[PDB]
Amino acid sequence: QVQLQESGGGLVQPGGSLRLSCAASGFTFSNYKMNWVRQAPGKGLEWVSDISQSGASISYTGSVKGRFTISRDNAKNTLYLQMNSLKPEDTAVYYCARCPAPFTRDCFDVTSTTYAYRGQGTQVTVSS
Amino acid sequence: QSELDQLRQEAEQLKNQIRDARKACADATLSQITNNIDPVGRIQMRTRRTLRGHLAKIYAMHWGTDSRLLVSASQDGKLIIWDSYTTNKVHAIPLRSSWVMTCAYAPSGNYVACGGLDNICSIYNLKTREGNVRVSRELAGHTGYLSCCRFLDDNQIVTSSGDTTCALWDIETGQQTTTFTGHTGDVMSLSLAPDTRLFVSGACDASAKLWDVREGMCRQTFTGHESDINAICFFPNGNAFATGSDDATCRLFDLRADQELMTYSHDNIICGITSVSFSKSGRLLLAGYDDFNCNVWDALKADRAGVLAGHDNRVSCLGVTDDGMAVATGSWDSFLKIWN
Amino acid sequence: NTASIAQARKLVEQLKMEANIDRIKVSKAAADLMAYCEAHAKEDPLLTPVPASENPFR
Amino acid sequence: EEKAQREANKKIEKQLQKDKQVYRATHRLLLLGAFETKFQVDKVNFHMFDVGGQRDERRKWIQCFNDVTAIIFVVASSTNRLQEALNLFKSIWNNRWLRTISVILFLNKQDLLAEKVLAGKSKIEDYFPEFARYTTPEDATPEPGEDPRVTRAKYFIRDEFLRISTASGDGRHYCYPHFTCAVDTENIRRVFNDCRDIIQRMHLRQYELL
Amino acid sequence: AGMGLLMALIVLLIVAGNVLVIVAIAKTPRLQTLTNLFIMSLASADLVMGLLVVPFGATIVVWGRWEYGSFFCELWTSVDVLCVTASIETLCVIALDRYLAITSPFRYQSLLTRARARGLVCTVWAISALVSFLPILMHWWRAESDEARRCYNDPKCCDFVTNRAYAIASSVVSFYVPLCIMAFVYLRVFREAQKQVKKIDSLREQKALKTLGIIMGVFTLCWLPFFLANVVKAFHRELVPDRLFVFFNWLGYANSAFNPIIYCRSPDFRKAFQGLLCCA
Ligand SMILES: COC(=O)N[C@H](C(=O)N[C@@H](Cc1ccccc1)[C@@H](O)CN(Cc1ccc(-c2ccccn2)cc1)NC(=O)[C@@H](NC(=O)OC)C(C)(C)C)C(C)(C)C
Ligand SMILES: CNC[C@H](O)c1ccc(O)c(O)c1
Repeated sequence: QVQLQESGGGLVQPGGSLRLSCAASGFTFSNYKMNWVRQAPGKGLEWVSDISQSGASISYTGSVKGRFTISRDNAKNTLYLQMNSLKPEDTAVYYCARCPAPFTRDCFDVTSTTYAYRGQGTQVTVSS
Repeated sequence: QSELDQLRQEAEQLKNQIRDARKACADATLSQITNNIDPVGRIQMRTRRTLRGHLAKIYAMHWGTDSRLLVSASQDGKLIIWDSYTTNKVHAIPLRSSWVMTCAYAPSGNYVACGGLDNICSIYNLKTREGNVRVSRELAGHTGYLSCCRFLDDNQIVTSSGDTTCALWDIETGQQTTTFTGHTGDVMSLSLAPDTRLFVSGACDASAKLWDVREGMCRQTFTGHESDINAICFFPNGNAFATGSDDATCRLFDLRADQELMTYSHDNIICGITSVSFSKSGRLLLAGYDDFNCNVWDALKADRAGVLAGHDNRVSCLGVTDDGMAVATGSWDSFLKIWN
Repeated sequence: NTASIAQARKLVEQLKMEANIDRIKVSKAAADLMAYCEAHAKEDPLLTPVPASENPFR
Repeated sequence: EEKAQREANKKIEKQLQKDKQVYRATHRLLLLGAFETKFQVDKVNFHMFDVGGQRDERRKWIQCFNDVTAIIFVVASSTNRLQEALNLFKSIWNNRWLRTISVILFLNKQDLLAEKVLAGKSKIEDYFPEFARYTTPEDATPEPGEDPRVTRAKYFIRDEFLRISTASGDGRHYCYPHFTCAVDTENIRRVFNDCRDIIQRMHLRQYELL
Repeated sequence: AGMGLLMALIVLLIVAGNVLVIVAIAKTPRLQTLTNLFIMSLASADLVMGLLVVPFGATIVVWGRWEYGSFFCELWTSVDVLCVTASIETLCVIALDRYLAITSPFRYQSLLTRARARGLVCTVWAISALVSFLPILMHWWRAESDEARRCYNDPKCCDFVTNRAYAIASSVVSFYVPLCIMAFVYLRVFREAQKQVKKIDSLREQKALKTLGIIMGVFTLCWLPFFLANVVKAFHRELVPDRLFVFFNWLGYANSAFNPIIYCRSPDFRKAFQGLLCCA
């Protein structure tokens, strides 16, 4: 399969730090651009950030730039993206998702479910 | 809630059970079983005839039963039916919708099919008229683009759509008899087993499902591909099938072991796969790539049976005649090439 | 949430149906595949170059 | 016999000749962002198609759209639906089979945006960074309009779209942004002027001239 | 064998490149486009040049005199003028096609078709034949000078000495009108390409000074000296030496080989050229 199990999350007070780790299995990690997609309650899926195969081409959603950072460990087949100075507006179900085609600079990932190359995600709540 | 939680836990337990059951049935490997056989070596195939006359890129093709006539579908809005032996036109069908992603030739040689980014399967009859082409029936029950369609005998047609569901259609009644639900991504290619009883279907969820036409419920699911499956073809015996994918790989899946038997890939290939098809004896697996060519793979040794050059644009469709005399490939260069 | 749990239940039933299936040894399936390929190898007009007389495309 | 087959093939090719003429005459266009629409402007065929009848899965039916003259991308200038348009435009520009297609970008709902930006309802600066460090360009035509604050945000969205356009697509890509939301019937004219330049730039490159 | 190598080389390059262009377009259907049909006309004209006039002109130069007969001399001269004017007018037609494709894209797509391209090449060849074949067998070119009289009656004299009327009319209708047409259309195309400097990014700007100059540079540097001499000769014969007149004629023959090297630089051509030059 293409299972992508995500970890981390939970309840963290605003202004703290929290880390997500998503494990990859069934595909070559080095051949795929990976990106995180979040979904606040009620609201739809919003792209958070993406990272290229080599970890060079890195971009972020404007609302999260300067607070979150994304890094991948190709040897360990895991993708990490960090919380810094969380806000109550970032409570969502963060997902780790994979670009559909290998060795491609373009992705069509964010979809209202029905996207196989994405995990079940971890719920993150910032309420204190 | 926690209900979905333990349901997902049960699903994971069942997946682990399926995985360890598959592992327990892996006493040998195709590589060492085939190893003693004589290598096929280099096979040279040359363009016998180039079929020119289409306007836009050709997206799909299908041979007839008699290995004489093939139908070509292009995004220009045409369904030109060719005669391979004498490279002429038999019929030229103008499509109501300009975009067609699939075409089928009826085994009886009386009907033809098309469909695409219109969610309707148009059936054109080539016999009953005094000489003309008319839409006999239009099948509109799909919520997504049609990607592949195949006639069963003369009246039942199975269609794969982007609506994540396949369907069995009764042409005479114009009604969707049975639906095939259980996929996750858009279904691209379906292949009918010989002596039609059950068919496969590979979708964008990197999984190929084997469906029973009568029962309507998928029997086995084969999840071994890294990326979307763009093509799939049945091995002539009927107990195996090969699946193309965008992962630059073709994998042969057996029906009776629910496992991938051999991986057909090379480090010098990055592009995906567009169409795959077996030869008459199943020795050669022909695969059209996005590396502008159509590599020929030996189906048992997992070796390059021969590099097959050709079109200046990407190949999308690739088919072999029932008698296996020739192999016809169609590309985005609006050209069909016949090789032997 | 109801749609998600219903879909998960359907997936669980499908996986349970796929769990109880008779499986043949992979070696036996490989032997059958290679046996069919060898038996029908003579009739395949692509393994061996067809004589020009029998080939209709030349 | 063979005579009848030859005659039928000749007739089919004769029809295909006129079909080639009509197909080359007609220019196809994609409407993405918001099924068929044929319109006549200065006596040249044009064909618009909106494919909103399919699912959100877009990566594998858009592979079928590569012979069109341009992809007309309409966005709402007002979830963050803006970056969703940005990410979609990135996919169009960088796709292998869409690499030779220009985009006629339309920034629709400007009036809805203009009515929105007259007070701190949803500050773009707090929603998109590098806004407080961005000013209206000197080579701009603001024209008589609203408070010069809106045209700063008006040009910021266009600038951000263009940075994607100029980052790749050496010669097969060109973006044609426009500021239009109100029904005034010159929008289709703006497409004609855009499609003229697309084919003109295509021929200039094809003759190794540009 | 001084001229036996310097002139044998140009004819070989004339034939080697030109037939390689003709076989390339016909073999692969990708190059069988609308504009390349005119390229077929240019290549065919340069090929008949390099097979009928250039080899015989080489002999007429090295041996010092014609050695094939008066009828053969007249036919060779007719083929010379036919090929030259056909090549020049085909260059003019190509320039006009580029102009119509650039300054009127939709009209070009919906106007010029395969039937009209065939009509255009047929018309250009008919016009070249009428300008070349007709007023030669009718002896309109024969001058009434004492020096001209000796050459006509001699069977080993194949020197093109002509009256002023022909030396002016053929020169203008063969080179000057096509030259002016090509210059104007290419200047308009250059101005349109420069207008397409609106590319917003804030030899790209000089690219139009390489492609368009090279089309005019090859044409001007080689054929203008010949028809300048053919014009200065009609007014007064003694200024231009006979050696220079032959010298400039061979520059015009060079475009038969310089034309495949200029108009066949497209990547589609090179892909077909590499596969045609394999010779497995
Ligand atoms: C299938 O074969 C080809 O297309 N042959 C090509 C070819 O040989 N083209 C020539 C055309 C030519 C050569 C000599 C005289 C006239 C025309 C090019 O060699 C011309 N040019 C050399 C050249 C330079 C100046 C001039 C010149 C200048 C003033 C007046 C007249 N000519 C003529 C030739 N070359 C260049 O420097 C570049 N192209 C170019 O100049 O055209 C945009 C290249 C590099 C892309 C080939 C290449 C092998 C180079 C790809
Ligand atoms: C002797 N060679 C003839 C020369 O090539 C030539 C070409 C065109 C003309 O109009 C002409 O008067 C002479």
